[PDB]
Amino acid sequence: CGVPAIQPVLSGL
Amino acid sequence: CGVPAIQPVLSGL
Amino acid sequence: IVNGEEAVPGSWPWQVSLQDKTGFHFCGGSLINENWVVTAAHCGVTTSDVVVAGEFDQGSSSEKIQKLKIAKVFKNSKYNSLTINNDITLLKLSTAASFSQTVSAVCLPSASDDFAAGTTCVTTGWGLTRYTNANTPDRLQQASLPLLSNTNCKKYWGTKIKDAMICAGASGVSSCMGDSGGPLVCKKNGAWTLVGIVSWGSSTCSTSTPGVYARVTALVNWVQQTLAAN
Amino acid sequence: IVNGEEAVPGSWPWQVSLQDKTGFHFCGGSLINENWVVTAAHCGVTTSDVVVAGEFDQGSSSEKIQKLKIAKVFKNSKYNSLTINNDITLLKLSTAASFSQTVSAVCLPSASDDFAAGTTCVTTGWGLTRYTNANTPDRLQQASLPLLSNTNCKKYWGTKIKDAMICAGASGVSSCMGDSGGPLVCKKNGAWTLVGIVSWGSSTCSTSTPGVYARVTALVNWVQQTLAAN
Ligand SMILES: [Cl-]
Repeated sequence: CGVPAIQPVLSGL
Repeated sequence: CGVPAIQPVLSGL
Repeated sequence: IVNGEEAVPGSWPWQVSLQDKTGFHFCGGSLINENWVVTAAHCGVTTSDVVVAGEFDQGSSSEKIQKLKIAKVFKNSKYNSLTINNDITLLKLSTAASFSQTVSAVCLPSASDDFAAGTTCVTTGWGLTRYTNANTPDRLQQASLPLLSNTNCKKYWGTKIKDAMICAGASGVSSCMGDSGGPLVCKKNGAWTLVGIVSWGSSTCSTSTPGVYARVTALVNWVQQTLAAN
Repeated sequence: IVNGEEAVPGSWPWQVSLQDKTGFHFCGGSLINENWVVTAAHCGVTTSDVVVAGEFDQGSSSEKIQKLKIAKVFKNSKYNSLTINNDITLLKLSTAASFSQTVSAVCLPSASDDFAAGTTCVTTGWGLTRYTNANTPDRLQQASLPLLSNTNCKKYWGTKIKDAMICAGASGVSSCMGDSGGPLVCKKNGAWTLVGIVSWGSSTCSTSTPGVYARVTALVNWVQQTLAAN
């Protein structure tokens, strides 16, 4: 659960 | 329907 | 209702209160006959909720009231929770209300009834009287307010206004949270008849912005079909 | 989401879209396993709505999405549409989703987990990007935002804040109309965990006012109990 195969890229940490 | 036995009293009408 | 006034007790005899089983009021409704109540689909009513008729002061336990159980909930299948269009639900009671002086029905309009813009109608309920208030008021509130045309209402709300909606207010008064489901009534041929179902508006319940109601003429044929098949 | 940014496609694999039978998106949701989705009770989901998993761009012709039917709706029985407390619904799917690199589950917290005020968390969805906008964005959005303590939250919302709620935002972004039901996730031990469910806020979606979310730790036992029994 909760660990994407395609990594999220966010501006805020 | 729609009459009421107790008449309403309104300021705004 | 914000800036409304107390009603004369028992003078809006179709106004009902929808409560959970501890007496917590969360929406209004209107009796359309002894077995059926019309309310808003966004209230989320279930068959564990109760309909209370004949009430005026919800802080009093000495009034003669009728607490009616719900046998079945009929939510309109076109309701949409995002646009809030087609906001109407019908409740069939398992026990019929007993009509009396303080309990009786509102008239439904016919689908071709016209209600002109500027007409002064009335809305009632136990909704908040201020958006920052913690509790709904104990005694039944009422306000007079004018109908707006959908074109003028679009000046305040844009494309959120749909055909099955009608606006009223922006006249120093406003429906607010907990008024939903209750009536927007106008006189038609001498009798108060249901024109709108309190539906949505600004979350500050601003009195210079119109309230939006479900337009009962656009929905009465669904109502009548549901009543006829059930 | 107001003032958010487009997400990387497939990077929030548990994010689902709830749509009516015509493909109109009205709420979000999260997959918690192959057969079950968690969303907001106020979304008003029925068994005619559909769950869409694996979508990124709702205006895209071609995307490999799974349109799943809902077999059963489980609304929390303590939900209350006036206070908007306990705003959580579980959907049991009639057909299991197929997990892949773009479709998988979010973790649920334990009832004792604790997420500190100040932690930077994330919320996603296809809700309005501006409250005056006519339509929801075609592409999934995301924003990172801080959690707040209930005590600080109450500075803005008063006694409206209940123990089954948690607030976040007021920092230049905001959840908005159409985001409801979607996830508020925070990182715990390397995995994104579901700490909130997009629930309510100001009808202007103001970015200087905190959004309010159903607090998943206060409701996880009810979720577990429902999954075990069904
Ligand atoms: Cl409901």
